[PDB]
Amino acid sequence: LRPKLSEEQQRIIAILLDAHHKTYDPTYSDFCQFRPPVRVNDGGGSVTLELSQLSMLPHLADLVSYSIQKVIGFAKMIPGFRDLTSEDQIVLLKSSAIEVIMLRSNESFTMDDMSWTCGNQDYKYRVSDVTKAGHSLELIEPLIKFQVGLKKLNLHEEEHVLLMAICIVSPDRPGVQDAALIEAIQDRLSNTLQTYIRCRHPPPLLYAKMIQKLADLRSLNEEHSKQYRCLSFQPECSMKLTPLVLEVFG
Ligand SMILES: C=C1/C(=C\C=C2/CCC[C@]3(C)[C@@H]([C@H](C)CCCC(C)(C)O)CC[C@@H]23)C[C@@H](O)[C@@H](OCCCO)[C@@H]1O
Repeated sequence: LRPKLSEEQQRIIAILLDAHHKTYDPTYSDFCQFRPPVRVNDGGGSVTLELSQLSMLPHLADLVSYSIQKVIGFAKMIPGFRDLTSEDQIVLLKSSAIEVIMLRSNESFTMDDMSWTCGNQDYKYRVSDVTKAGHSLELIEPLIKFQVGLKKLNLHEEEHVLLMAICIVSPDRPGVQDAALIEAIQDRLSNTLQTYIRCRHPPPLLYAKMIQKLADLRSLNEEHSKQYRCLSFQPECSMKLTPLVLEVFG
């Protein structure tokens, strides 16, 4: 059966597309405002050297902090999110921020050279730039794999914005109080996505592939948390981060 999208489901999709267009600048025009990227000579991928310099960390921490602000704005526009308590809104935002950043970065990700290309060569991020921010291959290589797997799903922007909304409104996040209300909001979004795929997505399992990405994101989130903890032990690291980043990942 291929039921048509209800008027409500159509409205949810319109709101989410509008929220994404207002919070995701595909020209990356604010990037000149971040602390500049610095690429030290590290052809050897030396952990000692990367931690000593953390040359890409101020730029990527500013990029991520800016992105977290955009994700907060997006989340606030998800139909039903404002019905949650302020406490549950913050729990969901803090636990999903890194996953939504990984999802939304797929728009700048390119399979041409396996990089996140945000305009000119200065704002092109490769595996080597992430190692220069203090992260290791145990996070970066599965993250690149995830990006390619997501790129190959060829999501319609409707499916992309619904996936990010479903990711944020997850009832199984530690510390959530009203799990039943969060689950009702998520089911409303999941049914919208399932209905959209069934009547708008041409041929040639897409919903199950999208739900598998959400599970992959949990593993990536856990690895990022372990790595962030290591990064945080580096003396003077806090100055290379931002107050928002420190709070979200602390
Ligand atoms: C962020 C965005 C972009 C890329 C994301 C990347 C590439 C560099 C390395 C990142 C930032 C990974 C790092 C492992 C995270 C490390 C973080 C610390 C704190 C250092 O532990 C996770 C996501 C990866 C660019 C652009 O798509 C932004 O979208 C355009 C902007 C519209 O708002 C988006 O949001």
